Amino acid sequence: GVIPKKIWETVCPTVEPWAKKCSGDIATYIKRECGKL
Amino acid sequence: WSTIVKLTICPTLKSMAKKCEGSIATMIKKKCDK
Repeated sequence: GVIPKKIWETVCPTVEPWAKKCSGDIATYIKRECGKL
Repeated sequence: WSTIVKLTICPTLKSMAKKCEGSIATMIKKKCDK
């Protein structure tokens, strides 16, 4: 269910464009995962 | 995109897509699956 640190690092670039061009709780979450690394 | 990584992140990405800007939701789904 949960996503680990390793995966968050991997996804970083792919998720990036969508993340900033988005909002809500989930957008904020993913942002935190990649950023805080 | 991946076998493992795809399935892992994608569910989260869909939740994000619900309230994204412009029409980013489309892009999310395109890469991902359900």
